[PDB]
Amino acid sequence: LHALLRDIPAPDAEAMARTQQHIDGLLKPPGSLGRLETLAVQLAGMPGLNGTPQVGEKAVLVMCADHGVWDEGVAVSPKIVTAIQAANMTRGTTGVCVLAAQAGAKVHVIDVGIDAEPIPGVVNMRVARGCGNIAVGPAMSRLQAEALLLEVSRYTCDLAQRGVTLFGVGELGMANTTPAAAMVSVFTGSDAKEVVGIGANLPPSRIDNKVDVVRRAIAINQPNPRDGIDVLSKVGGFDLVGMTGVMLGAARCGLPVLLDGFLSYSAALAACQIAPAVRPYLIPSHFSAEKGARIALAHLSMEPYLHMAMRLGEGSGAALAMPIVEAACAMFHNMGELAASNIVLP
Amino acid sequence: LHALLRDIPAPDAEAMARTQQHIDGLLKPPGSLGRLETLAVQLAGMPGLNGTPQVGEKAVLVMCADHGVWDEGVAVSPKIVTAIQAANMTRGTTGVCVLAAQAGAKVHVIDVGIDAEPIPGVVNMRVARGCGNIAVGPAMSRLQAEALLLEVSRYTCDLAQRGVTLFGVGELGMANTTPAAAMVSVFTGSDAKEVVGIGANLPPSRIDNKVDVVRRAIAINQPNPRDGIDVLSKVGGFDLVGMTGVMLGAARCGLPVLLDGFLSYSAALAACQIAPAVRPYLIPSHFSAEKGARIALAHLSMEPYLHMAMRLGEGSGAALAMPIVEAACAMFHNMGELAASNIVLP
Ligand SMILES: COc1ccc2c(c1)ncn2[C@H]1O[C@H](COP(=O)(O)O)[C@@H](O)[C@H]1O
Ligand SMILES: COc1ccc2c(c1)ncn2[C@H]1O[C@H](COP(=O)(O)O)[C@@H](O)[C@H]1O
Ligand SMILES: O=C(O)c1cccnc1
Ligand SMILES: O=C(O)c1cccnc1
Repeated sequence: LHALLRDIPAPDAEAMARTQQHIDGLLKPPGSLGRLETLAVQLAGMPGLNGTPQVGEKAVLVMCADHGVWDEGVAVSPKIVTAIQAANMTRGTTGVCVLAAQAGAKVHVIDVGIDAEPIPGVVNMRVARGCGNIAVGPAMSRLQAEALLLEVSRYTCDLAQRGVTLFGVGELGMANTTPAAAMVSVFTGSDAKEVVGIGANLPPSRIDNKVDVVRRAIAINQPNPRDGIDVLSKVGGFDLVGMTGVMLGAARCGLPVLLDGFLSYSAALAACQIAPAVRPYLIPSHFSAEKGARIALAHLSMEPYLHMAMRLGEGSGAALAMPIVEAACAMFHNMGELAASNIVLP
Repeated sequence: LHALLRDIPAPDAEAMARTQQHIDGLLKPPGSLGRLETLAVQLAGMPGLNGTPQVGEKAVLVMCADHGVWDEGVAVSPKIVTAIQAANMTRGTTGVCVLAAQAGAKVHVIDVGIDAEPIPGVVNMRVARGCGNIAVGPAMSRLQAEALLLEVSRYTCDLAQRGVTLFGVGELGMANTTPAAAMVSVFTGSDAKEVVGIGANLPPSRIDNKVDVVRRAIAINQPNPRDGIDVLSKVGGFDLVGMTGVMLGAARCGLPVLLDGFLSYSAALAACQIAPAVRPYLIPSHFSAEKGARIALAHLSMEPYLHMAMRLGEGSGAALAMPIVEAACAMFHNMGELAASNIVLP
């Protein structure tokens, strides 16, 4: 794991310089395609990409797990919805499923700790039947966190071996916006009230209780912000851990990962705390409608491309941004050149 | 034309109510897909869509023309770039071309007034060899504006007959950001300094001159803000007029039109002034990096989906947003339902 972390490659400045020059010579005013140009350059620097912006196969990894903190009354969706919805993922009827199909991406459903019987068709990496209730203690042990990180990381890099060049991260876990808020509060130093949202339609009245729970979780566990694994283990969840592991695996593999929404921002904060080398592999998708989104993104120094007021999770935003990634590649490879037209612009 | 305008259909509230109900029953927390849901409902209300969000064939119409105001030193691209780039459109090497191909859309290049010889392969609707220099007089006659509006409108609705269900608008015309700024200033009541941008890389020094030109154009022509045709004719351009005509045609046809960037916002302001019934058919794409973008969008009451810092034009932003439109349809038609899973959420 420290091995793993040690071996995350730095970006290829050489490939990036060549990319920049090629982009500048395209049939358009220099810098006119804005963030699409920046994106292309970013991809060119990713070692698993072979020195050029390119997209081969695409995968969305959905980490599913239950949370003990559900018992605190912080979520209106019945607990069983996790198990149910996870099954639906196998049937292609969920939001991520439909959006991934539209993007030509494959959905990988991974059970990291659903509190139910194993679901056929779902990848089994179950830590336990739900994590500990963070309001009264830690979500899991450090050991458990590290092992999961490891296992997911490897799974992720292994897909790379099969042609996958672009990942998307997602989750499923009733009550997950609670640990997500806890982590954000911890990593950013923001007060709970500022980062606690309505999640999956929590009634406005019920908010106060969710804020109290987050505060308790923190007071009780005393997670150390300078140790991402400490935070994840104490106030995170299996699903959050799993998402962080996808990020570590893709980066080790020198490949890009598309973030999703709020849950994903929290995992990204952890990943970056754990290994700053991860940052350059991260690509934002959309701007989550969760209250704590702005704060989270500011800390990651990220500005999403899509403003859709989305708050579903599952990796739905990630899937939706995949075409953008492909667009940057198309621009790069298929546009004509100024010189070839005898066009000269300042 | 008044006929044309009179006949723009209102949206189908009946279809929209049915759509809303169907969306609410999908396998997700109600309203969780945010703007994608709103979008779906919008499309369902469009009469040419047959009561449901659907996308058949896609087309991007690119209106090309030259401007006399170029002689005022408001643009650094050589005049000839219009003719050149227009030719390139036929070769599929431009930015819109590449992005449209990615979206599975067809590009229609229309010459409404390029100051050069006719280009083979380009649709010929040429008013004149470039429009009048708005700094010293009007761009064209009212008659000319109205005829073009008419001709483009019809062309647009005719494509509908061929399977096109989604349009995108674009342009090409060195110096076009100048009349675009003039129109915006006029329609929004904003001072020129506030809406004049760098266009296609105008050096910061040269800005002052562009502002002066815009002011002169206005002072001299005295365009009436309450008459969109008056404004277009006086301080617009053939390309701007052509874009407005696509909007009027799609709306008459009861079909959706995707806006592009800055040039397109100016045309949209005119179209809406001319016929408010047009509004509901308009769909924003991205948030142009042109200085006057925010002001323009505020007046249209529109919030774009894509924040890409793009400033190319050509209909590139429009093409880039097409997948989003298709996503809304996919969501609508392919997601499973709560009831079918025995799931009940507040
Ligand atoms: C079909 O029913 C559902 C319900 C919720 C769902 C979902 C489907 N898919 C994602 N979520 C989202 O809601 C949960 C987070 O919000 P909270 O913290 O309020 O529980 C997670 O499951 C997240 O994936
Ligand atoms: C290959 O060279 C070019 C140059 C400009 C181009 C372009 C390609 N495609 C769009 N534009 C954009 O730049 C022009 C508006 O900016 P300004 O008002 O400063 O001239 C229009 O042609 C617009 O389409
Ligand atoms: O932003 C998200 O991904 C999100 C917000 C609320 C509930 N589930 C997911
Ligand atoms: O926003 C646009 O569409 C734009 C901005 C500058 C130059 N051309 C087009």
